[PDB]
Amino acid sequence: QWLWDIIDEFIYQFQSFSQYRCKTAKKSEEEIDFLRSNPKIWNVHSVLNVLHSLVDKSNINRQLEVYTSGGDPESVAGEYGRHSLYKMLGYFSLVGLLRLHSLLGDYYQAIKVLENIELNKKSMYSRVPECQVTTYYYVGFAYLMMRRYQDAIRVFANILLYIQRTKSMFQRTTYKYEMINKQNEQMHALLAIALTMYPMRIDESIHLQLREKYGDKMLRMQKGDPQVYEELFSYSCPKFLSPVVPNYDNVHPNYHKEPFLQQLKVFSDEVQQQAQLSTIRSFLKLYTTMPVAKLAGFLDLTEQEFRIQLLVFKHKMKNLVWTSGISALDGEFQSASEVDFYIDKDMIHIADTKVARRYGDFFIRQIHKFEE
Amino acid sequence: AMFEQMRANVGKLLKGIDRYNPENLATLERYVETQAKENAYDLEANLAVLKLYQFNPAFFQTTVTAQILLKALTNLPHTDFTLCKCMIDQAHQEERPIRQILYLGDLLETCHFQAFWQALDENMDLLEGITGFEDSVRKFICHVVGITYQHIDRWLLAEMLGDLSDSQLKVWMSKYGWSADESGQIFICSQEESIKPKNIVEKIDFDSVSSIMASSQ
Amino acid sequence: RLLQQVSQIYQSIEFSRLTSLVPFVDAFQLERAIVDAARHCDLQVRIDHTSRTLSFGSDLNYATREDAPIGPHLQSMPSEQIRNQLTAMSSVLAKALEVIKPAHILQEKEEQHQLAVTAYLKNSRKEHQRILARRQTIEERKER
Amino acid sequence: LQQVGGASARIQDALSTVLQYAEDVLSGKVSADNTVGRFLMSLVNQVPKIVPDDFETMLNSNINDLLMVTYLANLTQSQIALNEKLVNL
Repeated sequence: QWLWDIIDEFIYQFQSFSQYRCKTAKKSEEEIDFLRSNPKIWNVHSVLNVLHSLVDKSNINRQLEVYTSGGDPESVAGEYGRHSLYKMLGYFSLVGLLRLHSLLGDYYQAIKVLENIELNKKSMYSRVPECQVTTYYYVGFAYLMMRRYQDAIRVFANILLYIQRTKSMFQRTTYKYEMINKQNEQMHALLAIALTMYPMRIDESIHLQLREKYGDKMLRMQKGDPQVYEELFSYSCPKFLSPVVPNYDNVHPNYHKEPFLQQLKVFSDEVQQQAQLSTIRSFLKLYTTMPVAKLAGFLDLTEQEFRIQLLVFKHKMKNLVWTSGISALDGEFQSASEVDFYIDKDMIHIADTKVARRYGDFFIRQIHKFEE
Repeated sequence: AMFEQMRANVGKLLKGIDRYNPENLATLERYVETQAKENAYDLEANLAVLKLYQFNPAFFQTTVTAQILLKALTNLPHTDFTLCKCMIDQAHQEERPIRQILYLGDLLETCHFQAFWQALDENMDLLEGITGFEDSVRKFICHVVGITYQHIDRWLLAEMLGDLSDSQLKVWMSKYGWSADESGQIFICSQEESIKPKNIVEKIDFDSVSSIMASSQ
Repeated sequence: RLLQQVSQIYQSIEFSRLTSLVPFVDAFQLERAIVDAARHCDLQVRIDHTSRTLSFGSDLNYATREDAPIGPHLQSMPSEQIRNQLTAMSSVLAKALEVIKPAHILQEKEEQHQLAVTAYLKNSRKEHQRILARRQTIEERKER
Repeated sequence: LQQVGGASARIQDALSTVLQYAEDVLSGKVSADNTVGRFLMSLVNQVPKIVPDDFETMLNSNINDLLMVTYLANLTQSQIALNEKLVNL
C-alpha cells in the first residue's frame, strides 16, 4: 500500500481529460483563465500526459496483479485515450507528436506494433526533445524484432545525435536521459553483438573501452557458448516491458507471474533464434574465392560428416542474408566486399564546436548583462 | 467475390474505437474461416484476434489459433512472423498439434525440407483446409533460392524442393525468372550485382559542406 | 643535377641503367646521395627494389616546397602540374581573348571608354570646388 | 569566396568568347583559322590527364585535411574562449 492515493489524486484529473478535452473543451474559456492567473508553473500540459504515463505504469503492475481482465488503469489509459487525443479540431500546442507516442506507446505495452510508416507520415508540427529519444528507441526495438537490420543501423544512429546543451532548470527530461541513453547504445552494441560485425556505427560514435565490455560478450558468440542467447536476452530483460513496482506480493498462488508468462517465456525462445544467424556468420570471410574442390574442402574443414554435408551446409549458410552464386564447371564462389567508410565526423565535429562556441557565447552574453 | 464485402467489415469497422470490444471476434474468427477458404488477407486484424487472447484469456479458441500461425507461415519470408509467433502466450503452447506447428516455423528459416515435405505428419486436414499452402510456401522458397545460386542442377533442385518431377519443374520455373541452361544449371542473375561495393570512393559533395562554408567563408 | 633533369622526363628507370650512367662512384655512395636530395630539396625520386626500378613523379599527394632549385627546366612532374592547373585555364583563355578579336565586346569597350572620358568633363570643377570647401573644413576641424 | 566565385565568372565570360567563335569557326569562319587553331589545341593539351580514381585520393583527403583544420582551430578557439570564461571571473 501507500500508493493508492498516488493513482487516485492524478487519475481524478485523468478522468477529466477524456471528459473535458474530447467532449466540451473546444470553446471552454473559464478553465483557461484559471490557468493563466492563479498558478506558477506554465508547462502542466506536458506534465499532465507524461507524468500520467509514469503513474499508470506504477498502477498497471498494481492493477494487473490484482485484476487480470479489464483492469481499471488499463481502462483509463487504453480504452479512453486514443480517439480522444488526436481527432478534434486543432489543439495548437506542443502535443502533436507527444500524443501519438502515447498512442503508439499504449500500442507498445502489448507487443502489437505494426504501424511505423503510417505515423511517420502524419505530422505537421515540430518535435520535442523528450519525443525524439522515445520514438527511435520505440520503433528501433520494433525493428529489432521486425528484423529491418540493415535499416537498424539507421534508426539507432538517429537517436545518438548527443548534443544536449543542458536544460535543467527543474527536471525537464523527466528522469529519463541517462537511463535511456544507456539503453539505446546498448541495443546498438547488441546489434553489433547480434549482426556481427556490420556496425561500424558505434565505432565512430563512442570510445573503445566501453566497446570492449561488449567485446568480451561478442567473442563468446562465434563458435561455442550457450550463454550468448542468455546474455542477449537478460540484458534486454528490463527493456521488454520495464515493470516498475508491485504493491502486493503474495506467492501462494502468485497471480503476478501469469502476466510474466505472457511476455517473458515466449520472448526468450526467439533470443535463441537471434544468435543462430551469428552461427551462420560464424565464418567471417577469410577464404572467399574457391574451386569446387574447396567448397567440398570447406565442407570437411567446417565440420565432420562432410558428405552429404550440403543438407546441413545449406542449414549453415541460409538464414537471411548470404549472397554468392556457385559454379559447377570451374567451381568459382563469389566475394562480397567488407569495405571501409571514411571520416565524416570531421565535418560534424566542426558543427559540434560551432554550435558550442556560439552557445557558450549565447548563454554567457546574457550573464554579462545579468550581473554587470 | 466474397473478399471485397468482408474487407469492408474489417476495413471500416475495425480501424477505430471498437477494438476493445470483443464483439468484433464474431466476424473475425469468421475471418479466420475466410482465409482458410478463399486465401484472404488481413494481418493486423488476424493479429487482432490474438490481441483479445492475452488481454482476455477467457476467450481462447483452439481451432482458430492454430491455423492463423500456419497461414502466417504463408506470410513468410515476410518478417511479421516473429511478432505473431510470440503473440500467443506460453500457456496455450502445451497442447497438440500446436507444439508440432510452432516447431514447423523453426525448420523453414534454417531451410529443413526433408521434415517439411517427406517426413510431414499429414494426419491433420487443416493443411489442405487452407487453400494453396504448397503454392504459397514454395513462393517463399523460390524467393530465397534466387539470392543463393547462380548454377544448380535440376536433380538437386527438385530434391530440396520436395520431390516433384520435371513435368511441373519447368512450369514453376517459367513463373519466377528461371531459365534452364542445360545439364543442369539455372539462370537467376548476373555476377556483378552482389559484390556490392559500399566503396572507398564515397565522397564529400559541394552542397554537403557548404552549410559550414558560408559562415567561416 | 642529373636527378633534377632525369626526373622531369622519365617516370620509370631501372637502377641498373643508372649505375652504368655515372662511372665515378660505386652503388652505395650513389644511393645515399640520391635520397637526401629527395627528402630535402624537392625532388621526386622513389626507389623500388623488387624490379630494381626507380620512379620519378607518380605520387599525386605531394605539396611542393619553396626552396628548390629551378635550374635547367622542362615540363615538370604532374604533382607540379595537377596543382596550378586552374591557372592554365585562367592564363591562356585571356590570351585567347585576343586571337579571336571579337567584334561585339569591342563596342562595349569603346562606349565604356567614351562615357568614362566624358564623365570627367561633365563632373569636372565639382569635386575641386568641394575639396576647396573640404580644405576650409580642415582649418575649422583642426582648430576644433 | 565571392571572389572565388567571381573567378568562375571571370572564366564564364572568357569561356563565352572562344565558344561563340567556335560555332563560327566550325561552320564558315575559317580564313584565319590556324592562329586560333594553334592556340585552342594547346590549351586543351597543356592540362594533363588522370583517370578520376587518382584524383579523389588527392582531392577528398585534402578535403579531409582542410575540414580537419576547421574543427581544430575551433577546437582551439572554443578552449581559448572557455579559458576566457574562466579567467574573466
